[PDB]
Amino acid sequence: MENFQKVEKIGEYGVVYKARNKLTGEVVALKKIREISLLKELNHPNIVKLLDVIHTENKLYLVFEFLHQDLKKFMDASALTGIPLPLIKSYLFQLLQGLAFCHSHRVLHRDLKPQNLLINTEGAIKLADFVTLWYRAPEILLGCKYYSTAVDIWSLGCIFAEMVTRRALFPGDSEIDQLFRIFRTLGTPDEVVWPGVTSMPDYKPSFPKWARQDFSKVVPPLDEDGRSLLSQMLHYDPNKRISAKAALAHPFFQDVTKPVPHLRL
Ligand SMILES: CC(C)(C)c1cnc(CSc2cnc(NC(=O)C3CCNCC3)s2)o1
Repeated sequence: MENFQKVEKIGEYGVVYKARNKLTGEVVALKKIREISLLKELNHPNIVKLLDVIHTENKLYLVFEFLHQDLKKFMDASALTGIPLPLIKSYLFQLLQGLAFCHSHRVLHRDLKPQNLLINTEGAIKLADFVTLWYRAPEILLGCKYYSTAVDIWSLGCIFAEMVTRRALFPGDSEIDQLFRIFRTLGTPDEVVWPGVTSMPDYKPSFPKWARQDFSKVVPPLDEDGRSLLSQMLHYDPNKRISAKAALAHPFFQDVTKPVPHLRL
């Protein structure tokens, strides 16, 4: 720990500081807390690099490359005009690349949210930090303990909708409020759309029965290609929900580019 000069707390199972490495001179993010040593080899341009793992005097320190901004603050700074569609598309495409990589190594994020998506001046966006319920998949809320990579696609679909509309898609303040906000928009799931749903641990026959709404009302002014991709990322059935690899081939990305964002640091 003495090899690092903490400069400021930057938030957060632990606490994260911006710090300087007294040996290399590098400015890093230092998180104070075999599976971790395994994550050190999971390297990709859209995953925040874990530089070092320091296991000294019981506690564990994780040293990551430092990124200057997060998506939540960027969306808050862009709320008057909105993030330009080409930049939304670039960020979505990059996060799907990051997830396709994670998912092929049987690694799940499980808690994607704007606060843990980090951005730089070069147009890159990165997955980090592998309670806010807004981005939680319905199978998690219904008590599935052995959920899949599809939970990350759901969270990314919710984030996609929020970048487009400048409002949270499902802003619940309790597990049942979160579940009922999803049901009110997408319709109360049944055996037709989601086989096996009625046998989920926390499913109740007594849940109210709401009808589905059209996506044209849910994400205006998203074009037909975007709405089609979003609908596939928000399928109730995790086995029907689009994979990160298949989403990368969706027509919505035919004209994808890598714009540079306006970042005031
Ligand atoms: C929960 C959260 C803090 C996101 C976290 C846990 N583990 C990691 C990866 S370390 C990291 C790298 N660069 C980071 N930059 C920042 O937090 C920025 C600092 C200036 N304000 C905007 C955010 S944090 O991040």
